[PDB]
Order: sequence, then structure tokens, then C-alpha cells
Amino acid sequence: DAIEVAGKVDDVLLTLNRLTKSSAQIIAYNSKMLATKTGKLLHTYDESPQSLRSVAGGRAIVAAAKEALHIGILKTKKLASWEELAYRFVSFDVPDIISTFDIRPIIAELQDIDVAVGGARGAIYVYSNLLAHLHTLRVGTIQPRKYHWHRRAVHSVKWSGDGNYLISGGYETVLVLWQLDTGRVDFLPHLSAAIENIVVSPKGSAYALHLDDNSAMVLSTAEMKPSMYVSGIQSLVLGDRPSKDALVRRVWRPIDEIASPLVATISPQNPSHMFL
Amino acid sequence: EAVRLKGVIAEAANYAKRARRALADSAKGKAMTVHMSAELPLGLKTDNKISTERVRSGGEIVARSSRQIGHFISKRRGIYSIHRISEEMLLGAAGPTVVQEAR
Amino acid sequence: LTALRHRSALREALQGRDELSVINILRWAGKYVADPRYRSICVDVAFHLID
Amino acid sequence: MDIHRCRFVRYPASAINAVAFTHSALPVVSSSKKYLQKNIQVRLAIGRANGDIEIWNPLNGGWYQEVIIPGGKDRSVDGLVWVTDPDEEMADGKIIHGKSRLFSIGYTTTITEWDLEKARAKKHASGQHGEIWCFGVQPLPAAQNRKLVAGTVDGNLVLYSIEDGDLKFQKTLTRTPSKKTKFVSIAFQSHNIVIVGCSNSTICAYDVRTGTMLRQMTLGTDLTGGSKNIIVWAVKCLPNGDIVSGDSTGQVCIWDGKTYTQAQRIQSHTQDVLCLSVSADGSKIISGGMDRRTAVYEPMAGQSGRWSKVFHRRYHQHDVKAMASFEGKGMSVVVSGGSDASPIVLPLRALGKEFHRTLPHLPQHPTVLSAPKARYILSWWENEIRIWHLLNSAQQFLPLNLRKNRKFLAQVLIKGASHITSASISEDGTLLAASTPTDVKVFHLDPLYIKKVNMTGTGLGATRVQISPDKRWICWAEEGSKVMISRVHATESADGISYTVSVPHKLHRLRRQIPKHILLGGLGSYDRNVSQIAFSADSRMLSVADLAGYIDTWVLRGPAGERWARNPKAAMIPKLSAAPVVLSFSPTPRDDGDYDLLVVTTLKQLLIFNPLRGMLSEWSRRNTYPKLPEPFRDTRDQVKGIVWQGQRAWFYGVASLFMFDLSQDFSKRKRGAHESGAGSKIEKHSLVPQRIRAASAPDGTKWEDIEMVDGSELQRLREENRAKWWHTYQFRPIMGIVPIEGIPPLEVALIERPLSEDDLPERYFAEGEWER
Amino acid sequence: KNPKDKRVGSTAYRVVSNGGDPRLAPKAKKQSLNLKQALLRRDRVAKPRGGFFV
RNA sequence: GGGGGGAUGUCCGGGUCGCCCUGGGCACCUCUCCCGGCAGCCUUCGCGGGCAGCCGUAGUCCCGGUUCAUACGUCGCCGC
Repeated sequence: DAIEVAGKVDDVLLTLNRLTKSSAQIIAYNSKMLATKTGKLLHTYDESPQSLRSVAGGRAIVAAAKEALHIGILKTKKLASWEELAYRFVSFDVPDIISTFDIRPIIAELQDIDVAVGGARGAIYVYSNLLAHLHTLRVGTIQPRKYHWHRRAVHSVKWSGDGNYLISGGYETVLVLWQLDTGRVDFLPHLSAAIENIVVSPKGSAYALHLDDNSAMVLSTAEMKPSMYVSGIQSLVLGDRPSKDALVRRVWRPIDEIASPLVATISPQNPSHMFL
Repeated sequence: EAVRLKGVIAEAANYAKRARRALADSAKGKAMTVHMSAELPLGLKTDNKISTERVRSGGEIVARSSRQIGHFISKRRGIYSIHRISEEMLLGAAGPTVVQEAR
Repeated sequence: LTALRHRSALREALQGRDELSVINILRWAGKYVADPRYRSICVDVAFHLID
Repeated sequence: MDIHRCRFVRYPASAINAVAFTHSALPVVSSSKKYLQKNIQVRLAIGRANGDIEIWNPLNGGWYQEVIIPGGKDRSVDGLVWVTDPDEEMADGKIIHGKSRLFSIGYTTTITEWDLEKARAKKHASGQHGEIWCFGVQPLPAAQNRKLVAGTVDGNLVLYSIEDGDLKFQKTLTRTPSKKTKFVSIAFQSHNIVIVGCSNSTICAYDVRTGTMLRQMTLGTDLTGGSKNIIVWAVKCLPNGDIVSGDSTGQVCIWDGKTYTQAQRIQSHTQDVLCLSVSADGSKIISGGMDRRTAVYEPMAGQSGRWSKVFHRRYHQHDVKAMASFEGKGMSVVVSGGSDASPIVLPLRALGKEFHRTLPHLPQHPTVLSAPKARYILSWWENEIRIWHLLNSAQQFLPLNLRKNRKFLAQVLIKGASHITSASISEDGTLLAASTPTDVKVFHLDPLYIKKVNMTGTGLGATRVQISPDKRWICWAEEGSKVMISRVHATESADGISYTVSVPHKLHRLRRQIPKHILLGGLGSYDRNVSQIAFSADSRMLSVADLAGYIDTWVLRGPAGERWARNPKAAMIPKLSAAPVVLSFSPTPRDDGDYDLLVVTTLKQLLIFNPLRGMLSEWSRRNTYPKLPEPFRDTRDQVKGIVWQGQRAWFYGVASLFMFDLSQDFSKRKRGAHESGAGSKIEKHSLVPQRIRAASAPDGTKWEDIEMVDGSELQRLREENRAKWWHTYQFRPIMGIVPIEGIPPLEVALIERPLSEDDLPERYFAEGEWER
Repeated sequence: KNPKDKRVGSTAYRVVSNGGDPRLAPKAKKQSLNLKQALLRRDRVAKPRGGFFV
């Protein structure tokens, strides 16, 4: 994150690191704090943490526990002194198991955030107005909008720029686009493989897909052809992150395994090419 | 003619074995559709135990709920049936005595 | 039928039929069980139909 | 006990077509105004497509079906609109609530006003126009002058008036220029502006006063299939002026009403939307459509007036045809009737936080009876009465003989056009009585051979019928409230036995003390119609029980010098707290020559009366409602009926089955939970988050829980006056438990009725909406 | 039902008929019912009705 | 599924003849651990390990007896 310490904005690193197995904590670091290897503790939470992202500035941060979500708003504005970097944290259970999530800021002040948690049951929950629902003991009822198209776990969900479109991608090899103003969907159905990761350019024009078969493509929107393509070696990989859809006890639980040797030849009359 | 009767005796054996399981279960009182008479039922079929696991969407598995098990049992039940309850049942120990119309 | 056996759904194609429809599928299986070019698919749909 | 499970009684389900509550919304009052809102009678009308108009009572989550008014052959019901007058004030500051009336259309050129007290139609009204398809009441701004507006097939908006209980065709506002314009929906924006939905892809906004045409909103073609006209199947109006409209593309269009334009189109359903419902304040939209699919819509945060689909789900089993909402007395519900005959209620303000509930589609009256001596079971629907004989016991069968054991014995056919409202049988099955809303006829039965024993003096029909166990008294409840009784003399002869019924000798009912503001306001004398009539085992004592909780009995004094007279303790017998859902006398007589009157009412409240002593039995003194078993206190199901043994009484609701030992005394759902009018709270899978925890103290050890919101000495005396209960749910669609013979042993017929896709009507699909 | 009308050739003699709906309910119009049913199922075709039956 | 028991009903030699039992036949309930699956909490980067475990069968307050399917770009005619 880029936050103002006194009058010079700079990098702060927010790391999510474990202390037990099913728990972890968040530590913030300046460059000087990392050089002395002491960090500011922020929040320690106790349900199998997955991820941690932060809204622009450093006003709101969000932690992805497995069945819950932790919101954090910084307590004081303007960040007078460095030592007073404290986030009041609120937690609540999302009905599904968190696969991925993308937040978007309703704005240089941060008026609100709107989060989309893609849950591994195949659902895409949209929580509309989290900070305005959690600023106020008692809270008013919140109710996430449910968008269900995928069957397996969605691998990536992202809001697109101006926030009209909720784009998503899963294992059914299809980049879906939830219209989110009407009730419609419209989608690019036939890629090569499972949609592993997506991003949006700073301008709203370019999408970028990381495809599961060792690939990436930069698409221009409403052209929907790959303006840029990069592909790698596409062999069998023992992935460190195991799977996003191996969490909910499917019929065949996908395993990080190698069964057979790769069938691969180096071709004569063009030895720099390899068929596999 | 040996391979002929090999096929025949294999299918009748496998049906008698499924019948052993199904007769033990109907004796216990799980109330499935059992044949009674000395001739074969046409489709060599029995009603197996309803599994404790269901298939959700898209591919996950969850444990069956007793509610749905009862729904399927009421489905499997036939048109006419005599279902005698006993004093051991009203005490809570034993089970009922069931005879359904052989469909 | 070969594509519907390659995808695991031949049981799904057969399991909801009606009387005249299943007479029709029996009739086709009977007519074309003779040719050795597709006796395999024909006996597969025959097995599933008897079951 | 011995049970015969019976699924061969094909009770014909009827597709539910309309629902309507009495009040749309009651004003919010706190705890110190519960006296300001106790006496209001909210009733829910449901019209099924066999002309079946039923009144239910919500009962703060009880959902008890009070009254069934059936219509004749070839009669359906499309719309149901209650009209409720404003709260008028008395001279002394007492309050008189509105007098609510019921109107209905039947795919006719007629509007029929139903008399809820008389349990029949009151008036018919017919103007020269097309057959009416949709109608609605002008809402309040004036006070004494409110009018029905009805859109029909030919297009002409007819306009009827209702003043001082009169229903006449006032005039025709307009008619659309095209003759093929058909009006399929109608809802009012304000006091003078009507919004009609028209089958030429049109939503017209007319003005009532000058009868003009304010504007004509329109929709494009449907691009999903052919049939280039879209059809606006329903409209409704938000409080802030905007108009919601369900159409045939499966869309929902939000139109702003200051300019009458579209401001949002939301695609939800796959097939066409059929009905809508609005929250009372205007925050939630419920949309039910032909994909058996109900969706829930909420406003988006940020911009104003912009809606989006929160979540959708298949609640029903066939297409969701109608729904109506309600929000009052701490209960926010919406009830949706579909084509599977089963109304589902859903909590509104806590939607997604509490489960829904499918009310029983089988009727509340057991509608199955039996003569246990002749082993005859009997049921009835639209115009036929079906009688089965059983021919054997079951100890003999303790596989191939059961098909021959059950036997379709008789089918009695009724002439005329009316429908069978009630029926009853003797103990030996020789005397059958059947009452339509126009007549009552007797059938003598001979082992078949049936003969029509003629009644005389009737001609007004009756709502309830019982026969004496000694076959001497036919008692019926005519016009709902008027109980009449009649002696039948049985004359022997060389051919056999013959039966001749005398003139009906009416017996009068007690004049209860009821205030005039209560008698006038609300529904009037609606609960006066008696729900259950019951003899004693020796026919020396009759009793009736109304919808209010008054139980009035009668004792027979003999010299045929027999005559029925009022019991002197009938004034002592008190009014129950709610409607007495089952009421019968004990077959095993007492020791003092008195009787035991077992009465259970819809609050699961059990008691046993000593009627000649006019006080509660000592068992009933001992066992107060907090001493009943918990699986009987939380059934959430009205007990449909009872069957008798010596000391064991068995109860059955629709899904449950209980037995209680009356001899002995006695020693999950949460009681303190304040829920809506539908079911309990979710525990496992709900969209709302359950445990919201606040985190101070960054080390993560100090958490906070954030809640999510918007007679001692009497028992001493009773014990100074000084188990066996068994429950089950394993008979799910119970429609009739009826004892038979041939703590004593006893056989019974458990007649169930589970629905199936061969029992529902047929679905329909185009090339694009094939289900999975 | 109602008696048909006798015609002597120039005039028509007919018995007025109102004994059908005394106080129960009016009769539903079958043509309007089928019309609304057709607008419901404009071009769709039903799925196969039941299980295994001729 | 196995090993074993505690207790349910039964005939054949039976026994002073009764509580039952031994020899044979046995079907059920209960306990016991090993078999196959699931979950949680700690240690390890993981590989693995440790801990108290549940499920292997039946019918519910209501009720997951749910939620879920793969687009555009242009149509038509004739020939090889």
C-alpha cells in the first residue's frame, strides 16, 4: 500500500503470516521497520486464513479467512504519527468457502467498498456497502446478492473498472460477464482450459487472463480476440497451491500427482522444436 | 451350451445374492420392495439401501439428510400396505411389521 | 451414440424413455446388431436397455 | 394398533389461482398498543380453479384453514379482492374496524360478491361487456365512495360501484381502439390513476375521473421465440410512485411514474412472469414466474430507484400463479399459491433468515369417514362420493391377496350442479347423508343397492352433517350458523328396514354477550358458523363448536316424546382462546353418568370437559398446557383429527401422528425466538451472516458479539388434589385416519395423498427453456 | 339444460331460462378459459406426461 | 467383513427337570478392537506425525426434499 506517514507517502508492506496452523496474523512494515526486522502487529485471526488485500490508500484492508471475512478500517484519519496505525477489525461469516475475492472502492476519500467473494460452491456473492453497513452494539442486516453460474469453484472474480460489469472465470473454461445493471450474462465460452487468474488494465479496455495450460492472453474488450498471447511448456505440474476446487469434497478430489512420463520427442530437421 | 447356462446361472446367482442382502434388510425393517413368490420377478431387480451421500452441483458430495431419506422411503412405498405397530414400538424398542402390496 | 458413450451419458440418454420410444430403440438395436462395424456400440445400448 | 396404509384415494388437487389478504398492511404499534390491535380479524382468502374459495387464519404463525366454500361444476376463480373500510370511531371513543367484503370473478362477464357469513354467494353483477379477466379496488385518498375497476377481454375498462352493500355496474371508462387488445392486469398508482397491463405488449395508464388516457407505456417484441407480442402478465405499484411490471419475457420492468417511462429492465426468469408482490414500505419485490421460480429483488446501494435481483429459488413444483403479501401484528409474510395446490408462505422482512413453509394442500376437514361395523371407508369430492369395502382384517395377512382385499365398492353420483360440502355415515353404514350448499339428501345403503331417502323442508343447503350412532338423529348445520336437527323413524317390514325423516325441528343457539362494535366491525358475525358437530356415544348429548371458540351443547330429554333441550351448564362452558380444531365425546362412558368432551384448539390447547358438571375434568385440572410433551407443543401443524381407544387417544395433523395416555400424567425449536409468520431460523446455510464478531485489542483475544437487527400455589393446590406418549412423522401426507373393527385392539385406515407429476397439470416448454 | 327454441317459420317461440345460477356462482366460460390457456402456452409443447404407459 | 462375548426366539439325544445348558442348527439387539471413508485442533515450508473423534445406515417442528449448462461475428442458391 502507498500511505502517508507524515507528509511523504511511501510503501507499507502488509504480510499475512502464520503463528499456528489454523491461525495467522498481519504485520505491517516500512522499509526502516523491515531493516530493523520489527513490524507493527495489526490483527490475529483464527480461522484458516487464505488471503489479504487492501483498498487504495490504506484506509480499508480485507482478510480472507476460510468461512469468514475480516474487514479493517484504520481508526484515525490523516495518519498523524507512524505508531498510530491501528485498524479496528470486524468479522462475519460468508455462507460459502472463499475461493477468490475482489473489492472495489466507491470514491480521494474512501466513501465505501463493494466486495465480490467468489465462493468455491460455485457462487459469486456481492456485498454491496460494507463500510456503510459496519461503521455503526448493533448493525443493520446485510444480504449478499447471489450470482450462480459456474458448477465447480470459480477461480477468479473481478469488477471491471467503472463497475458495471462483474467478470468472472472458473473451470468450465468460460469467461462470464455479469451485467449487474440488468439481470443478464454474456460470455466468452470456449477457451483452452480453466480460467485460472484474471486482471483488468488501469484503463478499462484490456483484460488479461492467466490460463491454466501455462498461458496468458491480453484481450481487448469488445474485440474479444487475444491482442497478446504467451504460452509456456504446459507439462504436468505439481502445483504448490493445490487447487481452488479441491476444497469441497468433490466426486473425484483432484490431487497434485504425476502418473506417467511425459511423451515428448525432439524432432530432427528442426532440433529447436520439441513435440510433446 | 455350457457358455449358455454359464450366463444364465451367473445372472441368477447375482440376483439371489442381492436378494440375500434385501431379505436381511426387509427382515430388519428398512421397508423396501421385496418379492415373495416362487417365480422370478421379470426384471431381475431389487431396491438397494438408499445411500447416505447425495450429489450436489456441480460435483460435490454431501451427507444425505434424514428428511430426504424419509421422502424417498415414502416414494418407494406402494399403494396398499399393512403396517402394524406394537407395544414395543410404543415403548421405543422394536420396529413395526410391514406387508405391502406386491407391485 | 459413439460420442454419447465417449461422454459418460448413454445411461442418461436412455433412462427416461417411453414405451413407443423404447420399442423404437430396441428395433434399431435389433436391426443393426448384425453389422460388425458397430456391434460394440449396439451391444452396449442393448445392455443398458435390458438393464 | 393396526394400520392400513392407503394411497388409492385419488383426491383431485386443484390449481390455486388467487390469494388475497384482508388488510395489506396494519399500522405499526408498540407493546403498549396491543390492546389497540387485538380484535382485528385478518383473514386470507384463496381461490382454487375448481371454484374453491377458502378462508384461512394466519394465527400469528398458526395457519389454520377455517372455511371451505365450494363452487359447482365448470366454475373457476380468477381474482380475489377484499375491500376494507377505514377505522371508524364510535361516539364514546370505541373503535369500529372496517367491514370487509369479498369479490370474485369466474372467467365470466359477472362479478360475484360472496357472503362470508352465509358461506355462499351474496350478489351477482353483470354489465354488457366482455368476460372479466382482472380487477381491483380504488384505494383510499373518497371514504364512503370506493369503486371497483375491472379490465376485461374486449378491452373496455368497466367500473362498478359498491355503496351500502350494493353491487351494480356503474359505467364504462373507455375501450381501447383495437378489439384484439385484451386486459390482463390492473393495479392502481394513486386514488385516481389506474395502470392496466394489456396483451398487445402495452401498459396503459388511464385516469379514472375523466376516464382519459394519461399515457401508453410499451415494450418491444420478445426476441426469445416467435409470437411477436409480449404480454404484461402483472403490474403493481411501489409506494414512491414507481410501477413494477412482470411481463412475458421473464423480465421485470421498473417504470417511473412521474413521467410514465421505463427506468430499468431486469431479466430474471426463463419463462414468463406470472405474479408480483411488494413490500409495504417498498423495499422488497417478490416475483413468481412460470419457471416454478420465485425471485427476490432489493434496491442497489448508491443510485436511487435502481433495483437488482438478490436471489431466486424454486419453491413450488408447478408454475407460481399468484401471491399476496401482508405485514402486520409482528408478522411479515407473503403467501404464494401455484398449480400444485399447496400455498407456500415466506417470511418477508426476514427473508433468507427463516425457512419458508408449505401449507397442506389437503383440506383441513379430514374429508374421510368410516362405518367401522360394515368396514366401509368413504370420501368425497366435486360431485361423487366413493365407498370402499375392505372385506378382511390384517391378522390374517400377518402378499398376493391385498389387491383383492381392497375393493372399489360404490360410487354415488349427485345430480344438479352444486358440490358436496359435507357428508356423514351411520356406524353400520346403512344411512349416508350428503349436503350441498343447496340441498341435503339421504341415501339408504343395502348390501350394492342404494336408494334416495328424501329430506323435506330443506332447500337451503347446509355446511355440516352428522348422524347419530343409534341412527335416530340427523343433525346438520345449515347456512353456517343455523343448526338444525331431525328425527328419523326406522320402520321394519317384510322386505327389510325403511327410513323416514320428519320435518326439521330447529334448536336455538345461546345468545352470547358480544359488544356491538365487535359485532359490527371486521367481518361481523362470521365466526358464528359452526365448525364441528359431534354426538356422544349414546346420542344423548349433542354439541357444536364455532370458529370463535364457543362450544354449545344440548341434552336429549325424552317422553316420540324425545326432544333436544339446552344444557343448563352451557352458559358455564367458556369460550376457548381460539378456534376449536377438533371436538368429540368419549366412547368409554364415565362413572357418574356424565361424559368426557375432548376438545383441542388451534393453539395445540388440549382439554377435556365435564359438560353436565360444567367445569373441567380433574385430569384437565392436573395437566395444563405447559405439561404437554414438547414434540406436541412444537408441531407447527393443526391436528386434523382424533381417533379413540380406551385410555389412549391418537391425534393426527397433516404430517404428524401422536398417542396420549389419558390415564397417566406427564413430566429442536426454540421458544424465546421472535420469528416471522413462517417457520424457524436457519441454522446451516443462509445468505445472511450469522456470527458477526467485532475485534478490538489487536492481539486477537478480546472479541465482541454484534447482534444483527433493523401458577406456583395453583400447582401446589392441584398436586394436593392428588409416561405413555408416542409421536411419529413417518406418515407424511395424511388426509384421513379412520378407525375400523372386526385399551382394546383396533384397526385403522391411514389414507395418505402425496402429490405427483401425473397429479399436477402438464408443464410446457419452448426450444429455449428446457429444464434440467 | 335449457329447452331449444321452436320456430313456426316467421317468429320464434322460446322459453326464458334463468334456473341455472340461483345463489351458488355463475358458470365459467369455456372459450375464455381456453383463450387464457392458449396465451399461457402460445407455442410450447408439453414434456412427455408420465412414466411407462401406452 | 472378522474375532470374541452379554441378552433376545427355536427344534433334535436331552437333563432330578428347571434357572437353562452342553452337542448341532441358528436370525436379532449390546459391547469390543482391526477395515473403508470423512472431518476438526497442534508441529513441520512440505513430506509426514500427534489429539479427542464422527459416519458405514434410516422417515423430519418448518426446512438444502434447495442453488447449477457453454456467446457473437451473414444469410440464401447452385457447381466441382
